[PDB]
Amino acid sequence: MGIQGLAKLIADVAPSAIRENDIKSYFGRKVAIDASMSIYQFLIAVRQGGDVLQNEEGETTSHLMGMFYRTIRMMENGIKPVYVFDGKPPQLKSGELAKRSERRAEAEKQLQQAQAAGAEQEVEKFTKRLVKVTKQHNDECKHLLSLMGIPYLDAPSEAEASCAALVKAGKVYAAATEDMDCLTFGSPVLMRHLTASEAKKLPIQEFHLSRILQELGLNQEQFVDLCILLGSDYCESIRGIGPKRAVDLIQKHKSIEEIVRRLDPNKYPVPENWLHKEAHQLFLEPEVLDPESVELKWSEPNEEELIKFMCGEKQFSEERIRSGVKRLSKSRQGSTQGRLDDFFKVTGSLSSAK
Amino acid sequence: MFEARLVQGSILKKVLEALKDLINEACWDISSSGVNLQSMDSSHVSLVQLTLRSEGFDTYRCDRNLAMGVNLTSMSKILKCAGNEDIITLRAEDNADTLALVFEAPNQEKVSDYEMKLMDLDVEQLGIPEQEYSCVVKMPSGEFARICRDLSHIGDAVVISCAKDGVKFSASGELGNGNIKLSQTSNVDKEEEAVTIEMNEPVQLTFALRYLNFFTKATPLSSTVTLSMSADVPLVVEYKIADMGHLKYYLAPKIED
Amino acid sequence: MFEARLVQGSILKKVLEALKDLINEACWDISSSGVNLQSMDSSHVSLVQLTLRSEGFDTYRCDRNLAMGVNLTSMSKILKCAGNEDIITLRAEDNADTLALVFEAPNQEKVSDYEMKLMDLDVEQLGIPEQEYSCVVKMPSGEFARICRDLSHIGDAVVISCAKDGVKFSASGELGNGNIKLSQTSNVDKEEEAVTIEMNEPVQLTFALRYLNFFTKATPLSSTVTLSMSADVPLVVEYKIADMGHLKYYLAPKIE
Amino acid sequence: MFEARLVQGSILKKVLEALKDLINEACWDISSSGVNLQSMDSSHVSLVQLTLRSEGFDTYRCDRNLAMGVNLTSMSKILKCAGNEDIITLRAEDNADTLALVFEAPNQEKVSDYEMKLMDLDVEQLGIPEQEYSCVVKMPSGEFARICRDLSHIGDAVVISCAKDGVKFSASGELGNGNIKLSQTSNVDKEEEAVTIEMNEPVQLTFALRYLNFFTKATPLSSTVTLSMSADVPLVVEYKIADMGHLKYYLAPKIED
Amino acid sequence: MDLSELERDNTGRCRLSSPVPAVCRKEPCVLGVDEAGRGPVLGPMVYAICYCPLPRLADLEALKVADSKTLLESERERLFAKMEDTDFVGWALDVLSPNLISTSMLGRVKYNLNSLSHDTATGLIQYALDQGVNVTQVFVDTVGMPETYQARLQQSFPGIEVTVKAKADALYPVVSAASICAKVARDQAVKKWQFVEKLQDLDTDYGSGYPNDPKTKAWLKEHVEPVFGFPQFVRFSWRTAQTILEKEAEDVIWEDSASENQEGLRKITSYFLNEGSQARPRSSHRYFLERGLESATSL
Amino acid sequence: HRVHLRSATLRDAVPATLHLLPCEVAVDGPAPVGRFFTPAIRQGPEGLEVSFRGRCLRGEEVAVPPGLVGYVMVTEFDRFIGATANFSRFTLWGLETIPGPDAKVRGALTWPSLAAAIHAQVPED
Amino acid sequence: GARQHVFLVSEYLKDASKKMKNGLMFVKLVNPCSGEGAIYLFNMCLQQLFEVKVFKEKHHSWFINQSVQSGGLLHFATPVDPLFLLLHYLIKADKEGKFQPLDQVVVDNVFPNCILLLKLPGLEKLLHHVTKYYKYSKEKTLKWLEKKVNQTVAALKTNNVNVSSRVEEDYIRYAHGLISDYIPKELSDDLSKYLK
DNA sequence: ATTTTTAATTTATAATTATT
DNA sequence: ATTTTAAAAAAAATAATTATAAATTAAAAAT
DNA sequence: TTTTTTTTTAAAAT
Repeated sequence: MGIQGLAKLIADVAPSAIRENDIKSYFGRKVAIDASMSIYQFLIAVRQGGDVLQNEEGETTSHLMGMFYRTIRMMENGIKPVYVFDGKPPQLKSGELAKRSERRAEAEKQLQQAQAAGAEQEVEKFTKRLVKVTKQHNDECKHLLSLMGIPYLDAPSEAEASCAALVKAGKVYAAATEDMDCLTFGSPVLMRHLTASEAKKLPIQEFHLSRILQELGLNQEQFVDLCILLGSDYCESIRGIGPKRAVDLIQKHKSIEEIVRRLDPNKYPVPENWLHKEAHQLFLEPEVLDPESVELKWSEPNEEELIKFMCGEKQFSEERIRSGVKRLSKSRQGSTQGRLDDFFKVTGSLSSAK
Repeated sequence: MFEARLVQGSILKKVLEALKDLINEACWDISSSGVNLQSMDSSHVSLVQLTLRSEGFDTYRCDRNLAMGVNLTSMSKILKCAGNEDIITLRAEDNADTLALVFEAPNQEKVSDYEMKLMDLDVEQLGIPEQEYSCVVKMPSGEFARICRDLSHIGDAVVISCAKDGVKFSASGELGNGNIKLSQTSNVDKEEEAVTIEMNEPVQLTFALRYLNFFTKATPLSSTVTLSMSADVPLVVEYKIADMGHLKYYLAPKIED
Repeated sequence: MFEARLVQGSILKKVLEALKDLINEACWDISSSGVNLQSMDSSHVSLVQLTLRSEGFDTYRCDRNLAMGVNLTSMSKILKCAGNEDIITLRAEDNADTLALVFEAPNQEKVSDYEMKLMDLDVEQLGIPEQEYSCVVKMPSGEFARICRDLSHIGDAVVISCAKDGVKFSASGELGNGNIKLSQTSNVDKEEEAVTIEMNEPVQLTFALRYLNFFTKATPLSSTVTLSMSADVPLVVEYKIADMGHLKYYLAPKIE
Repeated sequence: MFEARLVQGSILKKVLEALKDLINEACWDISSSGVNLQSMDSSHVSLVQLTLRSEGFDTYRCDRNLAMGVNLTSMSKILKCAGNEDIITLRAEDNADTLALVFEAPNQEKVSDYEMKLMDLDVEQLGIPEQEYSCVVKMPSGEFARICRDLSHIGDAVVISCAKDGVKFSASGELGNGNIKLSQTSNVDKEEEAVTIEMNEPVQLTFALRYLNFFTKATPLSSTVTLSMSADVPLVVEYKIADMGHLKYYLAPKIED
Repeated sequence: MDLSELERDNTGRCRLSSPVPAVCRKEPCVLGVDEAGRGPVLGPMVYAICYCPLPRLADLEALKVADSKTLLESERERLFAKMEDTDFVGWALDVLSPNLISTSMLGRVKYNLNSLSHDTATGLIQYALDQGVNVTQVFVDTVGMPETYQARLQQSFPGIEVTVKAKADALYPVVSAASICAKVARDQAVKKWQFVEKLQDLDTDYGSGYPNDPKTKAWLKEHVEPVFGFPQFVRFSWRTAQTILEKEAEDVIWEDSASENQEGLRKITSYFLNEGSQARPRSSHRYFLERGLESATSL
Repeated sequence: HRVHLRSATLRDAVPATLHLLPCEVAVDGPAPVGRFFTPAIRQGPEGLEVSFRGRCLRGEEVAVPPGLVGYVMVTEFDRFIGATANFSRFTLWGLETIPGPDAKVRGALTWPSLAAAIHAQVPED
Repeated sequence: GARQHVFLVSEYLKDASKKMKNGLMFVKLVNPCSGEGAIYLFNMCLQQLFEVKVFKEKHHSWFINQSVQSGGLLHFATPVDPLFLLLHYLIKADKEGKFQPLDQVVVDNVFPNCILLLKLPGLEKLLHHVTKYYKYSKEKTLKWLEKKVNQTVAALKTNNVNVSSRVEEDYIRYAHGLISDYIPKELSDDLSKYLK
C-alpha cells in the first residue's frame, strides 16, 4: 500500500535528494499538508492505556486536540499550513479496499479473541490498529479549521493529489505527507516525518523531484513506472521485482509495456487484468481541485466561539486553549519574514564532483 | 590547472572573514574573465554575489571553467594564517580534491603552502537580474556597520524608509522604536563620509537585523557601501573593491500582513 | 517637555557604563535645579548620587516634578550607540511614560532618535548627612581601578586604613595578605598621578570587593577622585567630573 | 634572608603569566646562580625549567638552599598586579612559610607589598643531558609564535624538519596539509631577524601542537628563539634572554608505527 | 521477590535482590542499569541490575521486554511474574529513598542527581562484582552525553568494559529489563508504602507521584503543613515542592546560603533611616562573642 | 511593669525531651512536631539521624550537669507569669554534622560554670 | 498561643517556696556596665539575686513538645553577686561627694524596682571590701578586683578555657574582659596599671 | 579596534503522566 | 555470496512537569 | 466510506 520502500530506495541508491533540515528552516513558508492521515496519526498516537481520549459526551476529543496543537506547533515556528481532506476515494482502490477490509476483519476478530484472553497490551495494540476515520472526524476538524481561519480544502480524489495540484501552480512550497506517491502525482517537494513531535526533535527529510529526476535520470513517466514497479495500492505488483533491479529495468526499457515485452513470462508473470496503463494515467492526471479557484488567506482566529465550543462540547481546560490561540495570534503577528527564492528562477549548478 | 596571483593580499582574508559567519560552504566557480561565487545560504534568507574579476589579479590563468565545492569555515581559518601584508597565490588542478593556497612573506623570507579537502557541493543557481532600484544609497560602511551593530541591541527588524532629505533606519521591538534619520550629505565632497541617495521613488520596506549582522562584517573591504532599495525587491549591499571586483550581498525584505 | 542637550555626552555614556552592572532598574530624580540620581542597589548595599548640575546644557526645561522610572541596563545599551565625540540630547514627554533619546552627529551628518518603552517605578529619596570625615584621600581614578582589580585578584577581604607613612589598601586572602602602600603627600606637579591625604583619625575597617569593582567602572570619567573615610557611615567617593556634575558612591563596611 | 630585586621584572611577569597554563603546581629551587625550576605537568607529557642568572638582579643575596614550593596560579594572580614599569622586589626569610613581594614605583609613589602562601610538594629533578644538537635553528620568536598559532589550528600533529637549505614546518591535520619554508636571511642583520641556521644532520621528529601553543605563551620577553633538536631527544625551545637567564622548554616526541 | 527490607527500613539505601545463580557464578555475564525515580517529585529512586548469561541474550530479546515504556501496570505485573520464575533472569536493585537523595543534594555541597546516580551506579557494579557475578559488558543508559561518563567509569573500573549510550532501552535487552524492574519496583514501593512517622486521617493513595498529575497535586496541596512542610516520603528540592514550601509553609532559612546570601552584612537601610546605631560592645569580652552570649532585653 | 512569678508551677511540671533546631522558623505557637520529628529518629552510625525539610540533621544530647535543671516558660501595673514544663535533657542538632566543641551552645554550657565562679562571695580577711 | 521561653537554672530555685507563696519574681533593673534594662530574678527566701542571660544567636529555634519556638532563646538564670548593681548607684551617689544612707542611694524612675536593693544582709560585708554613712571608694574597689580576677585565674584553670587570641599571663588579659562586662569602662580602663 | 578568556546568562535532552 | 517476496509487527503526538546542562551570551582583557 | 510508514526474520531465487 502506497509506494513500498520509495524512501528506502532514495536512502539506498539516490541520496542527493534528501535534505535533512530542521523545522525552523521554513520561517514564512506556505505548505500543503495531508490532514486525514495525520488524524490517523493522532488516533493511534493519542491513546492512554488503550482507552481513547474522550470527554463526558462520549465523543473522540483526541484528534481535535492533537491536530489543533499541530497547527500551533507549525504556526509558532512560522509556517502557515494548508490542509486538504480526502473525500471520494478513487475507483482503482478496490483491491486496497478489499485488503483494508480483510485486515479490519482479522484485527477485530483478534480484538474479541484478546478480550476473551484478558490481556491488556494486546487490547492496546488491536485498538491502535482498528480505529478508523469516518466523516465525523473530517467535518469536526473542518469546523476546527474554520474556527481558526487557516484554510481547509476538500480533495475530490486524493489529498496528496490536491497537494500536487496546489504546488504545481505554486500556491504552496511543498507537500508535507509521509505517503510517497505525491512525488509520483507531480508534487516536486515532499516533506517527510513532519508529523513527528516537537519533543522528539526528529529532523525533517525534504525530497525534491529535481534531484530525483536528475539522479535517477528519468522523466515523470519513468519515475512513476518505477514506483508502480515497486508497487502501488491501486494496482498489484509483479512477483519478483526488487528496488535496484527495477531501477536498472526502468533505466533499460523506460516503460512497463516494453518491460513485459522484454521480460521472462515463464518466470515473471503479470497478474490477471493488469491495469498499469490506467493507473499510469491516474497518477499522471488524477481528478484534482483547481488551485486558482480558491483564495489563500490565514485570518485572525476568533476566540470566543472557539473557547465556547471547545469548553462546552469538548470540555477542555481554559488556560491551555486560550494560551494556544494567543500563541497563534502573536505568531501570526510576528512571523512576517519573506523568502528570497520567490524573486528568482531556479537552475542547478554542480561542482567538480570527483 | 588554475593558478592565480594577486597584489593586495589581505583583500581575500577580509572577504573570507565576511563569508565565514554567513556561508558555511560555497562553490568557487572559475570563469574566463575572473572568479565568480554566487552563493545562497542554508536557510534561503540571503544571497552573496562575489565577483572577483581577473583585472585585479597579478597573474591570472584559467584552463577550463572549474567549480570547487569548498567547505569554507576551516579554509577561512587557515586563510587567516596569512598576515595583513602576506601575498596570496592560488594553485589548483582539475582532477584533484585539494586546493593549494600559497602564503608568502612580503620580504620573501618565508613561503608557505596550505591545502584542504574540497567536499563537493550542489548549488541552486538563482540567476540575479539587472533592474532599476528606487533608492540607491551610497553611504559609509563604517557608519553602516555601526548602525546595524547597535540596532542589533534594540530589536529584531529594521524598517527602512527614504525621502529626498535622507534615508530612515527604524528598528522596533519591546524597547520602543529606534528610528534613525541619516542625512543625505551632498554638501561635502568627502570620499568616505558621504551619503548620496538617488531619488526615484520613496520606498518603505522592512528588513532583518541579526541577519544584517551576518552581512555587515567587512567594513575594511570598502569604507563606503551602496544600498540599493526598491519596492519589494531583494536588497543590494554592494562592497565595491575598486579593481578586484564588486561584491554584492542580498537580503529579502519582511512581508506585511 | 525636555530639552537637555550636552556638548559631549560621553560623560553620560561612562556613567551608564558604570551603572549598568550594579543597578538594573533605578530612579532619576528630575528637578529644576539639575539632574540627580538616588537609588539603592540590588541588595541595599550602595546608593547612587550623580549630582549633575544643569548649567552644562544649552537649556533646561522641566515642566513638572517627573517621577522617572527607568531601567538602566537596556537604556545603557541604547546609550552605547553614541560616539565618543557625539552630541546627545535627552527628550521625554510631559504626560507619557516614554523617553526619547536624541543622538546628533558632530559634523551634522545624521539625526538619530531612540523612542523606548518605560514603566513607572518606585521613587524613594533619602536625606544626606555630612560630617568631618576621618581620612580624606585625593588619589587618581585609574590607579584606584587598577589596585581594586589587584585586590580583587587577592581574595574577598580588603581593609582600608591610613597612617603617617601613608594609606594602605590592605587585602587579605587565602593566597596571602597583601598591602598597597602610597605616599602621604605627593610632590608631583602633574595632577593625574598626585596622591595627597587629609587625616583627622586613623582607623581600619573591612569592605566588600565586588561592590568596589562596581564602583571602579567610572574610570574614564575623571582623572582624580577624592575618597573620604569615616567609621559607622557609608563611604563617600567623590568622582568630580569638571564642573557640570559629580558622581558619589556609598558603601557601608563589613562587621567584624 | 632571601631577596631578589630587579629594576624591571618584565621577563619575570611575562614568564609567570605564561606558565600558569603549563604546570598547575611547580616547586621552585633557591640556587646560588639564581632561581631554578624543574617540574612536570599534570598529564606527565611536557617538561619545563626556569634558570635566571643572578647578574642583573639588584639585591640577590643567597644564604642557603630551600625548595620553594610555588603555586603557579598564585604567581599569575600576584604578578598580574605589576604594570608597565612596576619595579619588582622579592623578600623571604630562611624558613618562611610565605613569600613577600614588593612592587615599587618609578616616581616612588606606589608600593605593592604583596605576600603569597607556600604549599609543600615532593621535589624530583630528572636527569637532563646537555650535548650538541643535530640542527640549530635561530629565528624570531614573535614570528615563531604567530606561525605556531597558525599551523596549530589546522590539526593536531606537527612534523619538524631542518636542512642546510631551509627548515620544514610540516603539519598534516585532518582538514588538510600545510608546510612552511624558512629561508636563511643571515644577509639581513637585525636583532631578531638575523636568521642563522647551522646544520649537521637532517633529522625528522613529530611533536604536539597544543602543548607548543602552551610553550609559545612566553613570547615577548625575548624576541629571539633558538630551536635545537636531535634524534629521539626532547626538543629544546630556547627562550634565551640577553641579560636575564634563559628558558628551555622540553617536549618528548610521539611515536608513529 | 523481596520487599520486607524496604518495610523495616526506608530512610537510607536499601538492597532488594535475587541470589546469584550457578551458571552466572562461572560465566562472564552481561550487565544493565536503567532508571525509575529520576522523574517524579514523590516516591523513591530505583536503580536495578539485571543479569543473564551470554548465550541467553537472544532468549531475553525473544522474551519481549524491550517495549517497556508504553505499558500498563497489570501487564507490567504479569511480565514481572514471568521473568521472576526463570533461574537465568535475576534482578538486584539498590533503591534510594527520597530522604537519602534529599539529604544528599541539600548539604554544604550542592550535590547532583546525575552525580549521585553515577555514585549509586559505581557502588552497584562493585557490589555486583563482589557478589560473584562475573561480567564483561556493562550497558547503562544514563542521562547525559555518555563519553566522559564512559571515561569516568573506565577509570574507576578498568577490568570490566563499560558501554554507555543514550536512548538504549530500545537497543539493548538488559537495559530495558533493568528499566522495567525499576519501574515495577517503584510501583511496588509506592502502592504498598508505609511511612516512618505517625499520621492521622491518612491516605496512602496519593497519585502517580509525578508533579503534573492532578491526584498528586491534590494530595501535595492537602497534606502541606506550616511547621514541617511534608513527611519523609516527599522530595524537598523540586520546583513544585519549593513553590508550595515558600507559599504555604513558614520562612525557613539556614546557616548556609539558603536563599539569603549575606557576606559582610551592614545594609544601608540600617545606616541612613537610623542615624546612629549603638556602637556598644554588647559582647564586651571575646568569650561572649565566641560563645554567643547576649544580655537579656524583654519578655 | 512588675512581673510576679508563680511558685506553684515549679513542682508539678513533667519531665520531657527537647530538641534544638539549627535554623530559624517564622512560627511561634502550636505545631505537630512530635508527630514527625520524634518518630523519624534513626540511631545511625554517628548518633541520632533525622531530616527536616530535606536537610540532614546530625545531633545528640548535650549533657547538662546537675546543678542546672531546665525550665520551660510561658509569658502571661503588676503582672503574673506561668511555666508549663521542666526538663534536664535537650538535643542539639547540627545540619549534617555534629557541632561538638565548635558549638556556641556547648560553649554556652560552661558559662554557668563561670557564673558559679565569677559570682562567688569573697570572704573577709 | 503566646511566645514561650526556656530557662536553665539550678534546683535551688525549687526549694525556695516553702516560706513565701510568691517569693520569686521576674523584674528588670539596671545593667551593671551599659546602664539599661536587663532581666533579673530576686529571692528573699534563700535571698540571692539571679541574673538571666539569653543565648540569642543567629538561626536557632526550639522544638517545644507539640509546639514550636523560634529565636533559639535559651535563658541562663544564674546567680549574680549584687555588688556591681550596688557600686553603680554608689558611684552615682558619690557625684555630690557626701555620705548617704541606703534608702536614697538606689533611686531610679525608669527602673521602679529599686526597693528590692535595700533588704540584703551582708550588704556592709560586701561594702567593706570596696569602701549609716556610705561613700564610694575607688581605690578600695580596685583592691577588691584582684580578689575576683585571681580567683578566676584558678577557676578558669578548672574550666579549661582556650584563652588564646590565635583563633597565668594569658588569663589576666582574659579575666580583664570578664568583669568588664559587669563593670563600666571607667572602672576597668585602669586595670592595665593594676596588673603591673 | 579583534580576539581571546571566561561566566552567566538563554534554550537544550531525558524523562514521566496525563491532556480528556 | 548476495538479492529479496512475504509474513508479520510494531506503531505513530504533546503541551506540562523538573532537574540538569550546552553551546550561546555580553564582557573583561589584552593586543 | 475515505493513510500507510518502519525493520526483520524470513524462505528463496539470480
